[PDB]
Amino acid sequence: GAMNSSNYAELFNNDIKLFVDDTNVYRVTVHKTFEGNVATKAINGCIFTLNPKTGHLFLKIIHTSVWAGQKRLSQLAKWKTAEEVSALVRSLPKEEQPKQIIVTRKAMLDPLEVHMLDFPNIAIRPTELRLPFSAAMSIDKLSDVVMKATEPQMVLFNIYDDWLDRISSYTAFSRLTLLLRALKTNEESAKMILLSDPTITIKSYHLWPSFTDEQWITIESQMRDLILTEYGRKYNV
Amino acid sequence: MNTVPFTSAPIEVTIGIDQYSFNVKENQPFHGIKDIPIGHVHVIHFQHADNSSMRYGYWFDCRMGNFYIQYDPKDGLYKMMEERDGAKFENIVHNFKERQMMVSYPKIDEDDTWYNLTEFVQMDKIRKIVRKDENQFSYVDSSMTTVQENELSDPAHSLNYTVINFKSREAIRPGHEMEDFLDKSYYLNTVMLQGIFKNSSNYFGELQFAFLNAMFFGNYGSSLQWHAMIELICSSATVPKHMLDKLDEILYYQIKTLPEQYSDILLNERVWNICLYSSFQKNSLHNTEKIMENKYPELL
Ligand SMILES: CC[C@@H](CN)c1ccccc1
Repeated sequence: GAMNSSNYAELFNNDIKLFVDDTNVYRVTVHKTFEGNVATKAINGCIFTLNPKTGHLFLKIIHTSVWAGQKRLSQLAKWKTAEEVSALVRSLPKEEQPKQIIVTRKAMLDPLEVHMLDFPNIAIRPTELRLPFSAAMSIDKLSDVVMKATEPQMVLFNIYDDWLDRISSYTAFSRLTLLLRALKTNEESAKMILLSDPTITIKSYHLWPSFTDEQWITIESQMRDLILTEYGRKYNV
Repeated sequence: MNTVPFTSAPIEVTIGIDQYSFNVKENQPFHGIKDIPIGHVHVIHFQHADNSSMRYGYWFDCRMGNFYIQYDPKDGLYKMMEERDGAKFENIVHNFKERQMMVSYPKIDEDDTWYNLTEFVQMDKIRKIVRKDENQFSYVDSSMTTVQENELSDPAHSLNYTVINFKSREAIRPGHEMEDFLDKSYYLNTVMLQGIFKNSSNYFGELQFAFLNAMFFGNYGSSLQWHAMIELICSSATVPKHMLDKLDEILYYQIKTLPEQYSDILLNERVWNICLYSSFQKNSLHNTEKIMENKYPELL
């Protein structure tokens, strides 16, 4: 069934699972035409497919050419997502295939279930968690590879960098969702927090800065302050 | 005009024949039903006064044999049987016609309801859905489960309707996932019509039989089957014009006949709203839409 706060440690057990977020697959800019009508222009997108235990991120870049000449793109995007996740699973050795796939949006259930009929033993599940994976395009290195793609492309990342050398998966996921939630709530402020100190840099092979354990505690506090601040600004509290 | 004699009526029971019904009191001198129209299947069904649990009954065609009902005090039900001795059966049916101990099938001449509900229903196909080859008639009751229900338990007592499952490899061609799920024409026309049923008459016959078992016995798996077969057509963008027109007639008479008071339990809100208002065929079922909107505007 559905994933929520009651069964949260399930994410970090030894059953391979993947989150799939489709919120950045079909992306557009809306603009006025010369005649004063409105039109959309697609930009490159991405499927966010994440193993929450290991940090492995399968970023399938969705190039705007896939929409050419297609209708009902928001519907098609869910089916294209499901097609690409099914292809990913089929590409993996049997012992690496997930036992469960958790979709962040319930509209993905039927598309994905239909594409995964060949895998009756892979459970397709919704979640009641509101996860901030739409903010993945606020991670500079992810946004860059997506926008620079000239063709469909799969890129593999570890979204935890090397954190698992020092902290558990549960703690790594909590840090990741805190960072992404902050970036979703106020991207400018969040990125300022992450970079305000030039002596801490992002390794070439990393996505986030090389904070010490003590610096992470400070950073994490500043992100909670940011989220509380914006919550007050928003609701006037 | 054929007859189904009854040896007696030892327990109080409501007896149905097709869409008609009448009450028989315990040990009342009742000896059966005469003037049954030749040319149609028929269903004779029972609800005991002392336990409305288990409605049960028998589908039969009087062209295939001479049938009678006899109460079995051990198994506690009215059983259909076949008399092989034609002389003896005709002799017995005459005695009773003479003593006027039979009710008459009460068909108004104007009235095509039963034909309209059984147009495509054939006894030979009933006997493949309800497997008991030693009898020419078929027993159904409220509790019997379908083969598809058993997959999700005694197979001898199951309803072997054709399994329809929209999220199945049978329904979905590899590489046409979105197309086949959103437009079920290939599942309807190639898999089901050409492949399994062979023609639309057999498809409609199973649809009509499923409805009638839903209505007369409150058989839940039958109701599921009826709606699935409707939904498969309504969810197909390419359906022969003659099938859509016939489906509209079939459903019209089903909705017309359905007891107003049973609509809450025999009609699936999701399927009907989808079929009449969202589906490819939302504008192709004019008669059905009109009767539904005038009889059951709540459900919609
Ligand atoms: C003609 C078959 C006998 C029972 N074998 C019977 C007796 C009375 C009424 C109906 C049928």
